Amino acid sequence: LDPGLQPGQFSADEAGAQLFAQSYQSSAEQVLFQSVAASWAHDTNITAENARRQEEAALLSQEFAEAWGQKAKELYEPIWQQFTDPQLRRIIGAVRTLGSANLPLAKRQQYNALLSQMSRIYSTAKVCLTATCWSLDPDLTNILASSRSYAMLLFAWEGWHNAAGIPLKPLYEDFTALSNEAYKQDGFTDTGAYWRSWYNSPTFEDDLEHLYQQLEPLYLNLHAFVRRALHRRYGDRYINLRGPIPAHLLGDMWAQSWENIYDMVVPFPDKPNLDVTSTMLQQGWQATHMFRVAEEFFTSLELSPMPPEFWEGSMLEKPADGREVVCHASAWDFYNRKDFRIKQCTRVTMDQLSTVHHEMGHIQYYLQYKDLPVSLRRGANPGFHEAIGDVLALSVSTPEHLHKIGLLDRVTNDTESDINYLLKMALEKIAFLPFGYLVDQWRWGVFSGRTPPSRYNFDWWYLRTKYQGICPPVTRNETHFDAGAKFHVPNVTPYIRYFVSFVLQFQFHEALCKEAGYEGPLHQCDIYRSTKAGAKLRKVLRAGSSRPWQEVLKDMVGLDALDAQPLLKYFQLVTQWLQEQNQQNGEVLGWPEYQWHPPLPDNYPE
Ligand SMILES: *[C@@H]1O[C@H](CO[C@@H]2O[C@@H](C)[C@@H](O)[C@@H](O)[C@@H]2O)[C@@H](O[C@@H]2O[C@H](CO)[C@@H](O[C@@H]3O[C@H](CO)[C@@H](O)[C@H](O)[C@@H]3O)[C@H](O)[C@H]2NC(C)=O)[C@H](O)[C@H]1NC(C)=O
Ligand SMILES: CCCC[C@H](N[C@@H](CCc1ccccc1)C(=O)O)C(=O)N[C@@H](Cc1c[nH]c2ccccc12)C(=O)O
Ligand SMILES: *[C@@H]1O[C@H](CO)[C@@H](O[C@@H]2O[C@H](CO)[C@@H](O)[C@H](O)[C@H]2NC(C)=O)[C@H](O)[C@H]1NC(C)=O
Ligand SMILES: *[C@@H]1O[C@H](CO[C@@H]2O[C@@H](C)[C@@H](O)[C@@H](O)[C@@H]2O)[C@@H](O)[C@H](O)[C@H]1NC(C)=O
Ligand SMILES: [Cl-]
Ligand SMILES: [Mg+2]
Ligand SMILES: [Zn+2]
Repeated sequence: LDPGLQPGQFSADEAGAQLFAQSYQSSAEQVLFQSVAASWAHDTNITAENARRQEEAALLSQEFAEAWGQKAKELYEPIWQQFTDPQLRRIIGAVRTLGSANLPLAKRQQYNALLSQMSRIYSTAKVCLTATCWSLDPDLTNILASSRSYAMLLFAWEGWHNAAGIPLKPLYEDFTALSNEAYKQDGFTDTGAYWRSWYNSPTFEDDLEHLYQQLEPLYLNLHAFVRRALHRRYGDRYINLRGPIPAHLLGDMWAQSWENIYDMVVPFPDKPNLDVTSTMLQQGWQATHMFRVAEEFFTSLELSPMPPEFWEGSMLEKPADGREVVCHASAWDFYNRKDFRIKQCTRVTMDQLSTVHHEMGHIQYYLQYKDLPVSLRRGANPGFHEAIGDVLALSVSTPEHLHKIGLLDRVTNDTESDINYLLKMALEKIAFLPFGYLVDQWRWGVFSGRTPPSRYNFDWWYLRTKYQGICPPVTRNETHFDAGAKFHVPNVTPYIRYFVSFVLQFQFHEALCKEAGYEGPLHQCDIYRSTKAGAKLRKVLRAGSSRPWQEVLKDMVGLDALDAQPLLKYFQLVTQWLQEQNQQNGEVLGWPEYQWHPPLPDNYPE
């Protein structure tokens, strides 16, 4: 470790811990920057030489975390929990958590190599037909989204899950063992326990289950309504009106957002078309425009614009040279208080416009708390970070706002239009809830040992059927590793944050609309240009993790806990409507024929 990066000596009292944290921040910013930079060089230009540089940067970070983690223990183990400065208690608590730095050198290198190899496998996988080969983004994504051929959709779904999942399984087994070994030395029973501890709630899993119980009826009714719509297009042979939906027919590779099948379920097509993708294309929208439109919403709230370093450094389009990239959208903080970037293979679609807002929500957070101690530069909890951009997109998606930005010529305020809009939003927000919930249930079982490698896929599809009510369109077995075909698994990114975010964003929305002075239906609110709403939001963003999220939340929404009532209130109209339609259509809610799988096409795969 560079001598300038090594910890000195500090008094074993709170006054010395303050200087300890100051010296830590100075050195930590340099170690974080070089690490994030090396990750950026790889993810924007996947080469072996850049992967090698990234693994060495990870080794340096582990060396740094070991020297400062063990110094923080030696000096402050019996007294840090009693410090008067609460932000300083949080800094020390983070520094003394070594994570992968608890591993011996050899296993550190194994650990860093696995993460690198797993990331490279996921982002370089292809579905070859043998020279012609399709990538996940854009090729397979567009097939899942715009194709209505059961066989073509099946080819892409099966192709992707086989190409990405199968080679990942042996690596994911080794990573899980090393991850658990590392965090067991921090005092956690397994890695999942460490991940859950970020929410500082002894009742976390019970609170999540109680939230999902309130939301499940909404998903069940949407599920039955969409399944009926698919049955009218695909027939009785490929859709079982009392069974799960084949997982490749919902517009998305993971059946996690159903927006792409809106055209098949829109109840009142005579009303304005809320899918403005065709208009964006007709008008000539490009990537940089989508980001400028997103930025302009943020500045309308008196939040910060994107700095020059963002526009000069960001990758907002898939490179057209001979570069392999990680196309999965992401927002980057380089921890130097200057460089902030988004990496996204942006496509001109309505859903991609929301993704742009989601990612810029991260950047805005980074910009607002960049002056806090490096350890406090994160969300109050990870769900907060995932909710910022989505709250703004809830206003952007309103028919009235789409009209203002020239994407919707006719604006109507009638009940039929309300149902159209709320159904479209439900295809995106309600359909996701089961998936956002189940991913880390699977990963928690893997970390705990409940789910050994011999049951990776068995338990994955138990949960997919249990919560989402979908089924694989081809037979699967334990050679397949379908969980690994989802970006966040090989990239080791927790997922429960997204379930928290989809509930939280409606709490934020309700509070910001109240703050803005809006007194109409919650789903028609648009906080555009509300400096008051911006001031309330800014207060959350500038807090970082300096304060417990329960208190940050109460200051914002008046409640110190996640609550599903705002989401239910947002959707009340279409919730009632979907129940009426399903009753009138004699639908069966749920999938009692849980064992059913669709047959294979007669001409498959040829
Ligand atoms: C779309 O339209 C709804 C409904 O509008 C209402 O019903 C129509 C059939 C007409 O009779 C309209 O004249 C009538 O307003 C709008 O929601 C409504 O917004 C108004 C404010 O613009 C609300 O009135 C306020 O209500 C609060 C109490 O909540 C009072 O304190 C205020 O003094 C004021 O009266 C009204 O409650 C609200 N109605 C419902 C059912 O939510 C909606 O704003 C509109 N959408 C857009 C984008 O304009
Ligand atoms: C909308 C943002 C998509 C990209 C995002 N990308 C991640 C980068 C993660 C990362 C961490 C560390 C290192 C590298 C990468 C992010 O920004 O959080 C993402 O993954 N969203 C989720 C859920 C979701 C939100 N809104 C939706 C709307 C519809 C459907 C799903 C979701 C998903 O798509 O599964
Ligand atoms: C992708 O990364 C590689 C490094 O792995 C870059 O290649 C280097 O380019 C510089 C200048 O062009 C040369 O001096 C080095 O010798 C190259 N190294 C290797 C290993 O080839 C490459 O330029 C990067 N590509 C992009 C588009 O940034
Ligand atoms: C796992 O399955 C692989 C692919 O074939 C699968 O099983 C056959 C019977 C068909 O149902 C087909 O649609 C499926 O995709 C096999 O190649 C592989 O041998 C299987 N692995 C084990 C361990 O049996
Ligand atoms: Cl999380
Ligand atoms: Mg779409
Ligand atoms: Zn995010």
